[PDB]
Amino acid sequence: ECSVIGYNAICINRGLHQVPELPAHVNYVDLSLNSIAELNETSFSRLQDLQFLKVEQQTPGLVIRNNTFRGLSSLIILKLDYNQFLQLETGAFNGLANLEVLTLTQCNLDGAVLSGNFFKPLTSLEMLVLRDNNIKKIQPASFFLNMRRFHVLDLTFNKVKSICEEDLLNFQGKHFTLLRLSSITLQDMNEYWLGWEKCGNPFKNTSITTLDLSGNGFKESMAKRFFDAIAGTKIQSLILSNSYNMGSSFGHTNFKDPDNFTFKGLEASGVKTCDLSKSKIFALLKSVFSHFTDLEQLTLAQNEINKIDDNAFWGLTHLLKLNLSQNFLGSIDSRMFENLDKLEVLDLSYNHIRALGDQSFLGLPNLKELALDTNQLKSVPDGIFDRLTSLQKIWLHTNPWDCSCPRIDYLSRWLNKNSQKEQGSAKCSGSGKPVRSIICP
Amino acid sequence: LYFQGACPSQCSCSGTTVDCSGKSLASVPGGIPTTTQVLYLYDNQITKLEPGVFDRLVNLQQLWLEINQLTSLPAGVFDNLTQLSILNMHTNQLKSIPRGAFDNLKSLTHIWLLNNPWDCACSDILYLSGWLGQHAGKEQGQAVCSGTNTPVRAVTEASTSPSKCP
Ligand SMILES: *[C@@H]1O[C@H](CO)[C@@H](O)[C@H](O)[C@H]1NC(C)=O
Ligand SMILES: *[C@@H]1O[C@H](CO)[C@@H](O)[C@H](O)[C@H]1NC(C)=O
Repeated sequence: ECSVIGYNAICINRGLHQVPELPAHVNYVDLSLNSIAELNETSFSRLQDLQFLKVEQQTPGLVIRNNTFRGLSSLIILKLDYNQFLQLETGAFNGLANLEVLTLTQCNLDGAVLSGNFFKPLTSLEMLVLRDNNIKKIQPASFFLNMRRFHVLDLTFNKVKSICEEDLLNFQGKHFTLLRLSSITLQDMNEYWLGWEKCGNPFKNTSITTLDLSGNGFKESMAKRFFDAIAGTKIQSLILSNSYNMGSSFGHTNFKDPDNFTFKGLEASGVKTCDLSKSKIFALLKSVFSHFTDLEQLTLAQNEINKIDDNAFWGLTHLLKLNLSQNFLGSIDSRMFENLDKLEVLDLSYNHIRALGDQSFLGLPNLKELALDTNQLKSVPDGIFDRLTSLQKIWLHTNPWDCSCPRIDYLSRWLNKNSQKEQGSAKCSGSGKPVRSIICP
Repeated sequence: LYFQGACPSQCSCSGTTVDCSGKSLASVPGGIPTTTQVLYLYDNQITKLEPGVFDRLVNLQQLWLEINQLTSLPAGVFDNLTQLSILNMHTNQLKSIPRGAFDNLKSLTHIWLLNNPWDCACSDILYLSGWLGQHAGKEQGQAVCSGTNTPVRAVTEASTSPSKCP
């Protein structure tokens, strides 16, 4: 009943109660959405070698017996997600010394799956996905020290109380390429918690390429204490999107906006990209990003930013890309974008901008891409764009442009001479003709 | 989310080719199938390679690493790629190549090294310059010394010094 096409055997939702007899040369097998109640050593007796095995979402209670995978010396990826009340015997993964990827998402597993000996045989393991289980504390046993190629751990949607130095002791010395700790709440780590000093640095002697901490609230006081706690950790990309508690927002809230102290612990982290999108930041305070001295990309998209104080971008001598889309900016002036001499891409789309100051883009001699579409601009000052000599792409459409003469004379003439750069074409309100085509008498 | 079949979700796979190019990647994806013969990793933001990243990819015939931000290479990173014929590393941030890095690449026929800031004042350059002198026909374009334009192939031991190695 399985569909066999070359080396792939697709057995999704076939009402199977055991591994069927199939040709012995296949290297990809998908057994998802069946009613297999137990896998044992006889389950994969004939399907040797094998590189990719999927058994997701069986009927509740799948049991994986000792030595189930012994002999599968070619197996690289083993996916077992969405098996409710998954029962693993302690030798369930015996023989998988070459496995690199294991996914055990939504299996009602708890912290003992990391502290017990379940994963001790997986000496070549590189990527472990444990999303959406019941792991309340992250306490890897010591054998993780010898998993020399372990570099990806995903614990998203586990109700983790807190992460501390002693918890992660057996991750020390490691370089993670991706450590995804998204939407785990960290409920205990509030400003009043007595455990902060004992907590130490959870990421001690550990470097991380992409640190994903999205969806965790991250009240300003918490971000400050957390990054102070992990001070010195080398992080290339920091993801803090969906921090619903970070900004103080439009309108009376109880939370504070970040300031020049919030991210101080990351001064020596070498962060290259930072994602703070989909939060509730209302004002950019002075030197709030002054500790990101290596940062190359910064997105603040989809916040509630209404105000940008002076020197908000202080210290960003290397910043190349700034995304400010979907906020509530009211007017742009020359002061707002100081300290961004090297900026090349600026996204100001989907805002509420009604005015551009005379010298708004003065300090951006290297600017290549400027998006200003979907705002409320009716006119621009003469010469506002004449010094952007490196400019390659500009968005000005979906604005209620006032195309009266001679007010529109500069913009209409400028857009025509530079017609190859305009993205989406800016249109006059009312007549709808391209601004680039208007020639004032 | 992580895998579309056996292909890493960030990449596109066809036959034995795995295309991870132009996907704003900061690191090499995990779970690349061991049958991969062609691996595209060009035009990303990869700043380092972890030791052994390619150790399992014994079938690789082409490795495209150009247009990244690599600042050094780990020792032994190519040692298991004995079928490798194409190795493209132009437009990166490399200052030297670790001693013996290409020793095992007996099937190599095309190598790109240009547009890197090779640090020829520093004696670490000497493995590469000697290697280029013995395998001149393989290079596409000309790797050149930073700040002097002098091809790497022409480096003499007299011109180098251990003390000029920051
Ligand atoms: C499986 O292997 C472990 C190894 O310690 C052993 O203790 C256990 O009795 C075996 N059988 C079952 C059913 O767990
Ligand atoms: C800015 O962010 C929005 C929201 O994710 C995205 O659609 C857009 O492509 C981004 N633009 C740039 C230039 O980063």
